Amino acid sequence: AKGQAVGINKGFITTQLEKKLQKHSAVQRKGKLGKRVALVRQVIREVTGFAPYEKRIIELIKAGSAKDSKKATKIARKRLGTHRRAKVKKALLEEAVRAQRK
Amino acid sequence: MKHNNQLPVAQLRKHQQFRIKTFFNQAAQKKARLHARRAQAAAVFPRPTEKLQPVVRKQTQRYNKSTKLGRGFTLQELKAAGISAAFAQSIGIKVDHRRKNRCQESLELNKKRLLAYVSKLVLFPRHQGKAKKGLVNDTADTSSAAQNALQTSVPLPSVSKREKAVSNIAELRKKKVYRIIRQEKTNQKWDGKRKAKAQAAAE
Amino acid sequence: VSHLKKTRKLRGHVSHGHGRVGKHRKGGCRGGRGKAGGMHHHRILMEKWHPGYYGKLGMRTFHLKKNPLHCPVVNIDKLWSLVSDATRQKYAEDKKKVPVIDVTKAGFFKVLGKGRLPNQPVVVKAKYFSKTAERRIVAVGGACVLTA
RNA sequence: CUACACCUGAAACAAGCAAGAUUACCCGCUGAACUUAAGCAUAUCAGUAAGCGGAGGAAAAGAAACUAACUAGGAUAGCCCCAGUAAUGGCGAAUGAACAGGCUAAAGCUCAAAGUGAAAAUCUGAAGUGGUCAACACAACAGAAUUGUAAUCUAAAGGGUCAACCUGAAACUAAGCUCCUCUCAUAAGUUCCUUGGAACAGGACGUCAAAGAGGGUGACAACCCCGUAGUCGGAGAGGAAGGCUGGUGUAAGGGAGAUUUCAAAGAGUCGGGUUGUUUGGGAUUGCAGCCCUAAGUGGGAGAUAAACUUCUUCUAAAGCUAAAUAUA
RNA sequence: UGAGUACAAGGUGCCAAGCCGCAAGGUAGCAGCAUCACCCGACCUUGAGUCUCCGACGAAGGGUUCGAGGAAGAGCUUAAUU
RNA sequence: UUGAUUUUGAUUUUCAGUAGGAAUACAAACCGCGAAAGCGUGGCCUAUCGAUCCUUUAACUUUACAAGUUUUAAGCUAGAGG
Ligand SMILES: [Mg+2]
Ligand SMILES: [Mg+2]
Ligand SMILES: [Mg+2]
Ligand SMILES: [Mg+2]
Ligand SMILES: [Mg+2]
Ligand SMILES: [Mg+2]
Ligand SMILES: [Mg+2]
Ligand SMILES: [Mg+2]
Ligand SMILES: [Mg+2]
Ligand SMILES: [Mg+2]
Ligand SMILES: [Mg+2]
Ligand SMILES: [Mg+2]
Ligand SMILES: [Mg+2]
Ligand SMILES: [Mg+2]
Ligand SMILES: [Mg+2]
Ligand SMILES: [Mg+2]
Ligand SMILES: [Mg+2]
Ligand SMILES: [Mg+2]
Ligand SMILES: [Mg+2]
Ligand SMILES: [Mg+2]
Ligand SMILES: [Mg+2]
Ligand SMILES: [Mg+2]
Ligand SMILES: [Mg+2]
Ligand SMILES: [Mg+2]
Repeated sequence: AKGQAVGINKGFITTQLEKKLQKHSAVQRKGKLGKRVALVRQVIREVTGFAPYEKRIIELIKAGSAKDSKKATKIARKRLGTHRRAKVKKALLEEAVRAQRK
Repeated sequence: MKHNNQLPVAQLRKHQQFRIKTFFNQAAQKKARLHARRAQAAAVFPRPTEKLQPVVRKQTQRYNKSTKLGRGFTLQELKAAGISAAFAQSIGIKVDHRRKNRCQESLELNKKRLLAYVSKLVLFPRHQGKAKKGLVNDTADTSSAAQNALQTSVPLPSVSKREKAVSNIAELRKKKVYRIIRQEKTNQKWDGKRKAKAQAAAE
Repeated sequence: VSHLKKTRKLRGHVSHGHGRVGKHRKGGCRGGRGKAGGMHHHRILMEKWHPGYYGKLGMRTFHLKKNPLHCPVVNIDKLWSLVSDATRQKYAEDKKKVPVIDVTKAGFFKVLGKGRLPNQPVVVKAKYFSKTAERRIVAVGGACVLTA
């Protein structure tokens, strides 16, 4: 109940604001990939090679079974901490594998 | 440890001898502050003492009902005023870049404030030349020589008198307030389990 | 101060009213310093004048924020005392429209009925109401309005 | 192989910098016991004494990887509150902050990172020339520097395209004020009696007072002398690690708003594990070793551990910064 | 959750003033004490009907119990003593 | 045949008229034995026993404090581990 305290809808009634009027931000643009970025990173990737743990995860991904996927995750989780960062690294590695097929 | 009196709460347990604070400076200090303020006026003479402050609601549920002086104006507000942060600053206006407007009314108050400010303003350019933005006011204003306080010139009134209507009583009487607040609190309470039920009966 | 204090009248009595046998001594006599031995030789004290001192109660709040818990209460009896006399009388005689009392502006949030109300009609704007608050308000010829 | 160039190291020489002192207040470390728990190990005393290393007139801190979830607030610091509260503790003794709100004080800025590439546009020294000659302005010649100086930029943006509207180093030229230091000057009884070694005492007659604060004069003196008051007054001398404000005004320099296939931001760091230590911070208070060791709408945070869905808030891993504050 | 029939703020035993009465006593009943009743909340128990019906609301009806509570507010600041 | 049971509270002994140990009298239950009245809240009566913190258990629309779902973690009442 919007006009009331305690409803599933926050109590108070406010005149909403326009899309034009809203706060201008920059800092909210954080995770952007500028093509410059992307390219540079790919360059150095080729210049670099994969890291041993990255390789392990890679083999596991190439196979593709449930066990293999699990191990990929486990390793990412274990070397990096943060089940999340694991998920992210899985993404990156897959991208390179997939793009390597072509 | 003898009688019925309330369990003591130790104070001087550590070595406080090193840690005592004395208030005699206070006397002179007040005075110093005075002269400082005064010497500010004299050195600032044509201009006002306190720079322009927008206003907002306070940060707590209990404080919402009240009004408080903000540190700065929202860029959104300077926009609707038509001032650049830089300019507003050359004017004596106080700007705050991390504050954001989530309400029309909060824009309104500060617009009203800004405009009020500008209207009452006098601007001294390099002698006898005139200018455009926020503009610049006539040489004769140099003679006008205003020493003014911001609360006098750019204030904010509210009176509590709540208007009465009967037709509405006839209306309002047909609902039940308690029942309302209850079913609402309830809804917030069980929302999660309920949505989960929707999701589960859907799959 | 000083000339009122016992010392002055004790000068020359040798024990300073601390006793010849038990004289005024250090912590040993206090029974140990502070809350010392509350649980032991001081059991009787603690138990008797501060019962329930030692132990634990129900639920830890790691960071307790009071501001959002803030809810001043008003009772029915003081309602008309909030707004001026002008008002309640002028609408005792005038039945055309009825009085609106905002508990909010007075710094209160929930309305509890405590006493009883004049038969003259009111509208009360408050954050919360008690079953009985609403009862008596409505029965008076009055109405409850929910604020935020 | 030589000459030569560049990288690396070395000697002597020129010009500059550090080395000790200071203690009250400040910074970074290191770090106990007496004591209290009526015993005593945890604890307390306490991040306290002693010890060490660094400063300054203050230091530190500071422009959010903050709060809060509200119709939100918004750098740092001090006061008041919150509070003796949440929390910590042989949950014993006893420890114990902060948000919101009232004030004082107010201030915001510089880098790294696509962009000179129509051209290193940059920095340092400099025989010298002008000068207020130690402090300023130019300067032949020399070094530094593309394993990169200066202009744009720092997310509150910004680049690109418009653009109302603005600005002013150079040179020339008038009048002024601020602050500091050392000096020089200013009312009115020494009338009369009595007691006194001494009158500054007790009497009689007088005066000045925006001066009757206080001193010294042989004694409890406004009026004898220094002073006090008019005096943020007047007069003279010298000052600024070389104080502050004008008028023309050059090459040149800005930009509200508007639009746009544009829009790029810190790594053995953040994060995790473990071990210590620390905090009220309690299965993620701060920090340090060791072991892991990232990401890129990523990354922090949202006072209970781990997933999963949604929302909120800020941009860390580079820097500067007056004031209110502390001074045995 | 909140001092539950809007027109309430009680009863009883002790008992003070005022008013009667020469006196005996009569009338009245402030504060306090004791007791019984009501009330809010904890813990139990019960429920027609109502709706934003899966969780809330509430006519009627209760407790062998619990509370640093209601029931015509008694506080707050200052000084002193123990 | 399991009344060596379910709720509470009170009372007596020691007594700071605190706790604890025992036992008693009630009011609510759910039962057993008896034709029934009745008797059973352990042993004919007077002894046979144990706090705070912690753990464990039983029972409960208690909480994790932007919002949720889990898993986990905290609670309230009461036993056992002393
Ligand atoms: Mg000072
Ligand atoms: Mg006395
Ligand atoms: Mg005596
Ligand atoms: Mg060399
Ligand atoms: Mg030194
Ligand atoms: Mg000591
Ligand atoms: Mg001792
Ligand atoms: Mg400590
Ligand atoms: Mg010095
Ligand atoms: Mg205090
Ligand atoms: Mg504040
Ligand atoms: Mg030279
Ligand atoms: Mg060169
Ligand atoms: Mg003589
Ligand atoms: Mg004389
Ligand atoms: Mg004198
Ligand atoms: Mg003078
Ligand atoms: Mg240490
Ligand atoms: Mg963690
Ligand atoms: Mg920083
Ligand atoms: Mg009564
Ligand atoms: Mg005994
Ligand atoms: Mg029976
Ligand atoms: Mg036990």
